[PDB]
Amino acid sequence: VDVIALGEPLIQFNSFNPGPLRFVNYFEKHVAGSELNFCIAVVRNHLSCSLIARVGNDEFGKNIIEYSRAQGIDTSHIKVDNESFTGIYFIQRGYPIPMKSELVYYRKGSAGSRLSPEDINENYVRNSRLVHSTGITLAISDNAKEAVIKAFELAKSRSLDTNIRPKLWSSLEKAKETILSILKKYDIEVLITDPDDTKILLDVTDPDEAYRKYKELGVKVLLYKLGSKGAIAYKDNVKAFKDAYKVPVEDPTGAGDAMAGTFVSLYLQGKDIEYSLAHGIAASTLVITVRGDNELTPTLEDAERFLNEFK
Amino acid sequence: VDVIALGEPLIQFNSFNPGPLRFVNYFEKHVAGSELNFCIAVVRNHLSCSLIARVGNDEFGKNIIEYSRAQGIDTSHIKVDNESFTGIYFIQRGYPIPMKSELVYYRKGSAGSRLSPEDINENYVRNSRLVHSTGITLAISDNAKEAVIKAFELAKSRSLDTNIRPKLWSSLEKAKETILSILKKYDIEVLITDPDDTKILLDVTDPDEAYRKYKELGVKVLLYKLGSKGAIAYKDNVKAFKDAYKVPVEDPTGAGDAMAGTFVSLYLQGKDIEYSLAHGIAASTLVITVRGDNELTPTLEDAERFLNEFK
Amino acid sequence: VDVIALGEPLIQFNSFNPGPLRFVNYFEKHVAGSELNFCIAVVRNHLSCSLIARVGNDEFGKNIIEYSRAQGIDTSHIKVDNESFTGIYFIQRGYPIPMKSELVYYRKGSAGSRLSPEDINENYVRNSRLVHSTGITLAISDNAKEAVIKAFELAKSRSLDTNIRPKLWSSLEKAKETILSILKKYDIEVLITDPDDTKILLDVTDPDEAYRKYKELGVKVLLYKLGSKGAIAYKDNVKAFKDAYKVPVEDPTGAGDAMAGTFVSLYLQGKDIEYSLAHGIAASTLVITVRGDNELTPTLEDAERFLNEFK
Amino acid sequence: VDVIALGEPLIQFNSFNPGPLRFVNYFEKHVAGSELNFCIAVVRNHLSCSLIARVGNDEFGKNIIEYSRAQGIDTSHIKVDNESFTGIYFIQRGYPIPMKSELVYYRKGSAGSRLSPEDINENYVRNSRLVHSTGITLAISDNAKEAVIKAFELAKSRSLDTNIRPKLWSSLEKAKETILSILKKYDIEVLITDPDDTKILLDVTDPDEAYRKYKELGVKVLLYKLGSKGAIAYKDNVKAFKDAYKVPVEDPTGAGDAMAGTFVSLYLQGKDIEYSLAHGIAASTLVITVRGDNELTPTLEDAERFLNEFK
Amino acid sequence: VDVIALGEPLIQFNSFNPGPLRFVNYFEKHVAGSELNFCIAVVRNHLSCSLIARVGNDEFGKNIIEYSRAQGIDTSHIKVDNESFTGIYFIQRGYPIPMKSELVYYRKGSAGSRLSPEDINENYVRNSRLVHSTGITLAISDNAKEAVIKAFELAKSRSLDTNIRPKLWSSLEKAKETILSILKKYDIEVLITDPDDTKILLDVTDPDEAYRKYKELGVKVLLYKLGSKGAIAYKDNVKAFKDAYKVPVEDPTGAGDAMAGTFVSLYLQGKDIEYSLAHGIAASTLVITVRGDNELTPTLEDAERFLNEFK
Amino acid sequence: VDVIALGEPLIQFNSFNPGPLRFVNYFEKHVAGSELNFCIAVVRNHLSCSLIARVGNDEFGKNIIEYSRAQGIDTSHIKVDNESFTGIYFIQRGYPIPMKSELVYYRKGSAGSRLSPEDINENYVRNSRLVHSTGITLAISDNAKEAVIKAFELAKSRSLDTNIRPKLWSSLEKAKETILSILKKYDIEVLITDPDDTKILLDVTDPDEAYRKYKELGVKVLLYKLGSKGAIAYKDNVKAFKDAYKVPVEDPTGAGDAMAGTFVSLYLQGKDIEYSLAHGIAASTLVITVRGDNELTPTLEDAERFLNEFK
Repeated sequence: VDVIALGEPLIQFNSFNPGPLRFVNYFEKHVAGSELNFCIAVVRNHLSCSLIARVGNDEFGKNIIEYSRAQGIDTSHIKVDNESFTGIYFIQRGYPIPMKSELVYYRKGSAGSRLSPEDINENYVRNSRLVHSTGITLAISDNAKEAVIKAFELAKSRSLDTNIRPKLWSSLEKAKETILSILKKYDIEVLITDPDDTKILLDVTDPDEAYRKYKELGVKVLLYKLGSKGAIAYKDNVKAFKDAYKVPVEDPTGAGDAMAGTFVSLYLQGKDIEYSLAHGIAASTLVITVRGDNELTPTLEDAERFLNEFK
Repeated sequence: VDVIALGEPLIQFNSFNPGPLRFVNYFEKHVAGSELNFCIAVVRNHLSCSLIARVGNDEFGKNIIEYSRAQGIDTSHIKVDNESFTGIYFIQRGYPIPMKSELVYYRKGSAGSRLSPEDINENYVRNSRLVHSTGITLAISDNAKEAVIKAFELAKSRSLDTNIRPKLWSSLEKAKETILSILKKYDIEVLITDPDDTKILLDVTDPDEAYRKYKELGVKVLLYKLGSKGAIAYKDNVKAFKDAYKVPVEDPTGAGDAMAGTFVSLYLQGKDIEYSLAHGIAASTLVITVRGDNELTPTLEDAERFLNEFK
Repeated sequence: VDVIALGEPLIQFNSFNPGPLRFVNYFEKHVAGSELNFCIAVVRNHLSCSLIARVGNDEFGKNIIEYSRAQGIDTSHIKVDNESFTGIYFIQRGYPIPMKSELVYYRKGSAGSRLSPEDINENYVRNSRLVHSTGITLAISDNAKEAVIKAFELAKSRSLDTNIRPKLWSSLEKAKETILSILKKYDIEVLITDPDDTKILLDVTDPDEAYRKYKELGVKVLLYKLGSKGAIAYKDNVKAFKDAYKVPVEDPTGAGDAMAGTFVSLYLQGKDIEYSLAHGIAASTLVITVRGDNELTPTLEDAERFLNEFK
Repeated sequence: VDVIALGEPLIQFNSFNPGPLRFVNYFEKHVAGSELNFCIAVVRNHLSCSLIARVGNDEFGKNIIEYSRAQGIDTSHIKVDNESFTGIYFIQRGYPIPMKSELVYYRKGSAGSRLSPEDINENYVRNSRLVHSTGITLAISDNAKEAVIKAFELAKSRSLDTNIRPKLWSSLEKAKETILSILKKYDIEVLITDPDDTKILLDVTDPDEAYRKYKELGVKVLLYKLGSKGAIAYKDNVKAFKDAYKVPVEDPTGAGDAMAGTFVSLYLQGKDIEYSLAHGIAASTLVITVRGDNELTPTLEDAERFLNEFK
Repeated sequence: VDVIALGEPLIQFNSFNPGPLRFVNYFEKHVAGSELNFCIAVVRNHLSCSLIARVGNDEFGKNIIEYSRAQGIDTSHIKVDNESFTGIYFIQRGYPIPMKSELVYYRKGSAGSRLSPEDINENYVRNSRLVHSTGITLAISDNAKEAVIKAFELAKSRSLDTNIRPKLWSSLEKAKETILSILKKYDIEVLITDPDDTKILLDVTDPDEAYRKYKELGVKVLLYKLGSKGAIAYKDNVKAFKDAYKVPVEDPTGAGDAMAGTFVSLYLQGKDIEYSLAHGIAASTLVITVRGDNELTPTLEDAERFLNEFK
Repeated sequence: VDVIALGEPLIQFNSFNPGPLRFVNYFEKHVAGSELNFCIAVVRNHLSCSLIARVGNDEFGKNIIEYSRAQGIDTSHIKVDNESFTGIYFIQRGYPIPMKSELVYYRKGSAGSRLSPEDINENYVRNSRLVHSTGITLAISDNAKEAVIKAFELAKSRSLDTNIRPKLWSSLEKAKETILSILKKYDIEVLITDPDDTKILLDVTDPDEAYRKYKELGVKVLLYKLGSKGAIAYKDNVKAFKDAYKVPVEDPTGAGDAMAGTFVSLYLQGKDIEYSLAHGIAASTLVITVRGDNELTPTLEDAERFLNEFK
């Protein structure tokens, strides 16, 4: 496989309409989770991609496997764990901030949080081009963190999305120490991050200065996500910026994962960072127009149509 | 009780999609009515609020009372009237004017229209901090109008939303004479109005001139709603303006009630007009994004988050 | 025209699910009204049919005329009345009695209740083969009852469905008096009734005895509805019985009208009572399987298929 | 308050259609939980009823409080616990057994499982007529079990539903020991149970013999639920049996709680066990016709209509 | 009749949400077809309009005739053809280009494609004021194209919408040849077109130059659609421009037909090009806010309201 | 592979509610087609199953392949054909025959109809345990028929479901001659049929006599479907019968495919005809309770639970 990702796939329940969850009567089910969304983007851009994860021995774990198979993700290393349940979350949409979403997790002690070094096979990982994980996987348990540290030991090249979700950590100081340890121990081929995470990790906001400090930490390429203001990619002395597009927002959840998987998979195929960035932006624009996170992540050719035709 | 509101609560039937009602196949039920929406906003800002009203002895009247109880409204004075039915209305959305709604009422001779001076106990009304009603209550019947005049005599302080709904009156001249008469008779702590109503009452639309005239009529605080152009509040020699926010409109119905009840309730607890105004606009912004009038009216704390975070 | 029916067409709102209306959140709209449902069955059996009625100058009245025109009913005598509104009703399904429907009307002083003798043209009525109405039209106002009396005086032949809805009458004695009076003044070529109505009109429930007593009042054909125990038709001392079919009941409202319009239009065309009865039973069976009253009313050829194939 | 119940209220998510959850795209939200359903039945039969429970400081906990308030349950002793989350469950309907349901819980370490003796106020409990709880509350944590043991120490009279849900216990032997300890320590005024539980607790099936053995344990009245075969009530030398009714089943979850709360609240008002049983059966018939557990639980008067009119 | 249109009416299936069709689970049905949409606008502006077409002897063909009859279109020349089926299409919305729709047709060899010169009666056509068709009808088969040629030879006056749908033609050259040929043979009183079609037909996109070239081909009035930049109408060296309104786009399909039918029916009635253009813009604005093509097409009086009140 | 099936997979559009399609507004999409449904049942009983088929190069063809992959079907021989489209059909439910469905096809000249002998590789087919097809595949085109005859020559063993769909054939005589010719040419391990087909093929309906005749034709096991009267299986001198279960019917479409694929797959793995039959009926019972054909086809273990528990 070209790309191996480590994480916890989840079931997402989205309210049918905006508003506090206590007034929501209906919920639509989607398959999501940060690294799963990312894998969908990698496979849409025509690389093979394997998710290493656990699911519970239950309907929702089967849902995750079948969905992933349907979408062309290698599912051989999604292990069923009879010892716990498949994690899920709910999205509260547009309240109290319109066009934004808030996640309510039911995932503590889930089968996905039991991901562990035992699941990481030396030979398997060495025969891939790139290993990806995120700060979510580093947060969910000590053994998921140690799975990432092992997989990153064995990898030929690594990507990391900082993705700090404060609800998943005991403190921001714990998040910071955990993530910086990773950056200090390993070279990172593509780091994906944003102003909020970078303020916690480096205490800087300016993207030019963020790249200078991340580069010191061993990062080669930085994808710096600015949301409604676009995104910036850095590599060596190239800086590429691409503005966001205006579209009606249904749910922005997972937009960042679509952008990151698209960017990384194109970068891996030898596309330059300007092309990979513009495609990451096309992908993150399409997925926000619907409740689900990854159904609208474009293939390479569809993102090229979007880029040539939409304004 | 902090606030007493007098009015006719109603069941609202909202079209599932925009267009002329003859093409609408599905309707979503909401509990609404202008003073009910107002009371929901009062209790969201942490004041006690009692609605004095009648409902029919039917499922829709039980719906109104249970929903109000759920939301922390004091329902001790919503009385069940066996002689008549609970009034309802339908909303036609987006036709012939996009992003606007038209109401089709089935409330002639309803239970709520039977609200009368006998429902207004002198000691109960004296033991409240403020009494609120609207031009809709002044229109629904002569006895409901007299209930309002009686409650206003008895109140420590008063608020009035002029809310002229031409379909509820025999003529605009009648509307004008009825509301002007109430304004001349009483000091009004907070008057809520808009250009359309003020053109009828005062033959002016310029906000500064409307304030000048309402002030001589004994209005202390004026809230002047300009819809997509925002809103203005005046008190003494101070004027606050906040513009509207751009959000996708599902249904604006009840948005002025969310603004009024939020403004009045915060003003009553000592907040300045700028704060009460900005929270008013936040409340009105949230509710227009969904079908239904009051589910998304924010608490004081949620409206602060909205004002701090939404751009 | 072959058949003229006099009545008040209405908009019906159905819940999706059983239960008390205060817990129902969504309603589905259907065009209905007992005589409108009857006319749909007449035209499905290939006779021309004109409904004499009023509707309001409002979207629901336009919905009724457009819907009737869609289904082949002559709408040239459905009058728009700008002085009042189109009546409507809600159905509460399965509570507190499973598989039974209860109607909640908003029709008082409606446009339809203003049907009057002025709306009945002597020449137009004398040119039809048969005039039909029901005890609902007799109940809605004194002027509607007078419209029926006038149309029956002019008619070549008549049909009447007793359809006593106690909620529509000041007393059962009033319903009894009014319906008996029509039976004493006119020959009735087809009377449609049931044990509940007949117990009121005659103090009889036994079908054979009901025929004898109605035949003594000048009724030629009796159609006697036994719901889940089938129906029986009588003409000239000959009885025809057809058993009901077992299907899941979604909503029985209007199933009698489908049966009546089907039976009468076939009878008028020269079909025997056995054939017309079996077709009426087919029509009632299909209608009760869905929430609408008349969309599933079969054409003559589809009812023959039902009878030849369904068991 | 007449009745105090101890338990964990929950949010229920029901699939819109039958089938394995991995193929379900939509879920409808209801407020449920065994003792909450029971309280709804008590309040419908006109006794006051207090639920002692915890909910999390989250949208779903608020939902539970507001719903309960709407329905007339005393909510003063539903405590918000900021330390954990409100439990929820999903219902898989009609697969692999048609017309049956299976529950998938997300409730471990929930705020409801933290119910504890500290929540049980000596004075409060002594001033009620009856304390109810179930084998579910005894299973969810050691401290919820000790809350029940304390509340049962202080009670004037007690009801217990055995309700053994094997998924909630480490073994059936643990369930048996826990429940029998309760029966051995305390007199039980009404025990509610069924063949499955009684086989675990007493190793008997025959209901006549079940009553003989339960009576030895201090039980006064036994309600013995037989599902599709009806139910039996025993008191002293009275045995009452009432057959089930045939209705279309949408979801039987909570039917047993409707029957138990109805039975117990009527028994408390001095109705004999034949009347209380027939009403329990009417209540359990209505709730199975819809997805939710308690919206259709009848009041006393509605259950009397059902009993006199339905067959 | 005032207006005769020749075309193929169709059933449209819309997804609820953006995205590729393979992830859409629910489709909403609408009756549509470019000339049917045009006829609805003609009748909304109070002229009589007859659609000459074929449909299949199937439920979808009956849906088309009943729907057309509901809306006031003369359906006497919508022929049922038992040799083939009613054509349909699906719309894929917002993917890969947000706010754009793509049609997926199932119409090959349909009943509608068998429209032929035999269906065109000399006397009937000579009795109308104007005949309309589009480049879609020219594309569907050689016999449909010959039907248009015959109707145009007989017509008192003509309207044509170029509406080039490349998927319906063997080549763009074929579309160009066929449409130019019609323009060379006949005077056209109203040509409706846009920059994409005009670039093909004339190698011009500039509106003023388009008018000059079309005027040289015998076109009297040019209506030139610029989508989000408005529309322009030309007659006798006079230009009228009307800017578009900003509304959320649900589905633009058929918005051109609403504009064209509205513009042409007003023009025919003696309205000037400025008034007819502003009304056409009102009609297109309303249609694009919903999934259907023609339900929101306004009457003349509602379009005047839109123009006087909407900003 | 254990089983190879030859056929045309299709997209099914199921009406959201019963009735004539002209009144249906919403359609739910399912992936179906008789041999696809069959293959789902094979892989649910733990045998590998490959479908040989063509789909179009369109969204609906990608839908079919992804869904099949999700469900564990080997999709290596579902080939994408750019020359044509993926066939679809609509289901009209409950009209004119309650609890039955009618299919309206849009599949003439589809990609799937282009299945041909060139798709059938001799070595691939020889390396499977059994080949299955149906009378539908024999009907869709001459080349698809020849694909089946070629695959059957090559197979180690064969199964055939006669499945005569009169709408897919030029005459019943053609159906008869085509299927009889296949039966005379080949031994058939399992023939699945029913009275309607057997009356056409053999001019008998008596199950024992049908077995006698099919046995001389070289059929080893006969599965004879009697619908609501259950089903019979025969092998040698043994006959098993299982009656149907009473469940609410949503859509019976595909129920015979669930039965056939379940029976064949269990029979192939050594289960006796009683076991294969009872599991067949369980599968068919589950699927008729929902719209959609194959989602509720049980695994071997779930069907055992059904047989052990459902009464």
